[PDB]
Amino acid sequence: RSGILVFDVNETLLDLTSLSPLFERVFGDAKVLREWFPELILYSQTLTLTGLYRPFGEIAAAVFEMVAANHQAKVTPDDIAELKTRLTSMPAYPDVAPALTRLQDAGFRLVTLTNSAPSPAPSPLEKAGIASFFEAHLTVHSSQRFKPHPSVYDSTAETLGAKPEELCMIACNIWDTIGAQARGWRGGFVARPHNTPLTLAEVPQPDFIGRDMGELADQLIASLTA
Amino acid sequence: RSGILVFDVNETLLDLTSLSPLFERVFGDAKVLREWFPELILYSQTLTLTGLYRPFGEIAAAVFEMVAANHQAKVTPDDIAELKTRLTSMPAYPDVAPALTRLQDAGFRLVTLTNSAPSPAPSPLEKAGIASFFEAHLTVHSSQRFKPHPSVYDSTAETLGAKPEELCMIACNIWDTIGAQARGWRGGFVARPHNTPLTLAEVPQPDFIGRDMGELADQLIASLTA
Repeated sequence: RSGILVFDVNETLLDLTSLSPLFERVFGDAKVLREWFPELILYSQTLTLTGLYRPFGEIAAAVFEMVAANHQAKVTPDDIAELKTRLTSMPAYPDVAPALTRLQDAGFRLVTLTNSAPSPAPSPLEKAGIASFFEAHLTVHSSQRFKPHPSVYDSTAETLGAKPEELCMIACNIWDTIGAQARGWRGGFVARPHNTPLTLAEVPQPDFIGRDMGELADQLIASLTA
Repeated sequence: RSGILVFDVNETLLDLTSLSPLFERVFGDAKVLREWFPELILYSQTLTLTGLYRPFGEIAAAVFEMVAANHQAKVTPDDIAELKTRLTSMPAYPDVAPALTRLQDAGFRLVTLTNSAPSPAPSPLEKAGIASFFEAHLTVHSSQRFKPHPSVYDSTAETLGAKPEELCMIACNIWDTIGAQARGWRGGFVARPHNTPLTLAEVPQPDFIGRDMGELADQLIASLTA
């Protein structure tokens, strides 16, 4: 009815800071999370630019091992298993289910789009208890390229039988919203902890912005009556 | 005469840790450098994937402001000017000039290729006293795309009048070497402190790998007669 809302999963719906204890233990410093995460995103975009594809979790593991090496911190097979456990089981932010309920009440169709590879059941969203809010769960698999590559958004729009104008990408990552907006979608930014929007000339700013998912849901619903 | 070696400049030749005091002052923690830098690279590649371009130093200032906001750290115009000054005046590692001397004396042609926009003279390489080793100094600015986009390497080979088989990309980041190797060039990785190589199944390994510039030069020179 009101449009289609496409949500980034990792960091946006599900809380990345749940990984902090792994970094605290391995590195003696939970802040190394903020080093490792942009390196993972960087390498995913690098493979994409160079015409290579490996599943996101494989890149996550390799980047963890590299960051460990960069800090000279010891890493075991058990640590890599733990990384997998945590990365695939990040809990939902507690503002999410409430916000999605109201967006659903307002007639918005809700979809997920993730860099993560299609997962066997139960998925991260199923574990977090929020999967059934969404009519589709899409990933970069069919594109074999990572965000913000144009093929990801175009294939998503194609799969959903939707025009770019009907779509809004929702994320706490400005790189994800820019990717979608470059393809003529709208963008909605949600400002999670340690995530503020990048501001740079010539770079489209989000259409909607909220300090949390509740606030974002508010202005998305409000935009219907304006 | 023995091949052309193309060097990444930032981090590889010139020492990024010279920026630590600015991070120590603004964030109360010099280690925030290791968060800001991959964010900068991430965003450079995100712009490239979405068909946008701003000079590297401008992206650097925007990411500094974003990372500062993510830490609730105050930023002033002085801080931003100091970032530009330091980013354009990093000193050469002590192992660089001896290695370039050995490489040049062994017959290699030497070139640089950087994400950084061209400046008036003196360039950072000129300031650091090592520009004279190189026969050409190239940047991504004319491509309006950042590494590792194929346009950057391809245009570089074109400008030099060289075939991929004649070229070797030398960097302390696997993303740069991957970029060049995808275009048929050779790759040489030189470790720096806190820069070790990513290893990922499928992804081609560098042709040469050194723990420092001297060891990398050992391998490059050894390859001439093996």
